[PDB]
Amino acid sequence: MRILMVGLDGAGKTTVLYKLKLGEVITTIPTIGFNVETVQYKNISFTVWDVGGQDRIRSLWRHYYRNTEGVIFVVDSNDRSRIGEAREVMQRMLNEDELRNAAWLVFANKQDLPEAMSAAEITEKLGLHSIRNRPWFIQATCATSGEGLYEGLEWLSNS
Amino acid sequence: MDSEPPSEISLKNDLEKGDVKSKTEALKKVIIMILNGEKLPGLLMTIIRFVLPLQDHTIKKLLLVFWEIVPKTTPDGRLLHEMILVCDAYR
Repeated sequence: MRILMVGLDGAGKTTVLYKLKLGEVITTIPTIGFNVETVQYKNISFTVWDVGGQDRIRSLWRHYYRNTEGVIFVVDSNDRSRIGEAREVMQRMLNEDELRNAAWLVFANKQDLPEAMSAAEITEKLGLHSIRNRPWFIQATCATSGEGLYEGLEWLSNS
Repeated sequence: MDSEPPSEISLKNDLEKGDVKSKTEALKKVIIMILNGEKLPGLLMTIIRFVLPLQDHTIKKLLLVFWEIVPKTTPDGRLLHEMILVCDAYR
């Protein structure tokens, strides 16, 4: 299974990936580029493309769209200023023809932080209810603990 | 591929295949058809996707090659930006 994981910078995309691959919480640098890794979960081998979220790189995600079976969209639940921006990025991503049938999994992340928005709140802000054309799911996660990560891989594998 | 102007559908297939040699050969086949002067933009997203960050020189060199002879014309996988897919991860 081919997976594209994106989201704004600092959402926790690489932390998520290497928690999944190494069971370890690594010390990230901003990703100017991608990381690509293969992860085994329950007889599925997920090839995850973690593509950096800062602006220059954001402009490049479209090259990773093609062949994508599922999309992990990571959100920093503690950052309320950038939630609209996330909504804007994700909405036009939903309009992409190469992403047309891909399974849509939102991770509301850093759920560990006291003022993190809830997954329900995030669902309203991102406009997730309005997707009728394909599968979507939202999952509260904490990439450092590992909470919600495998519930994500589970949902994804049931595409 | 000496000069074969309709072969762009096969090149897309050959450009990502999970085999590095095939990808290199494909990108090479694109170069030779452009230099003669033949069809090339269909491929762009495929071309750009494997190679981008890597320090692995041969594909990078190949992509680097294709950016001095047609970068401006091709726009499927590049479009128009300041830090295009010609140079963003080529920093």
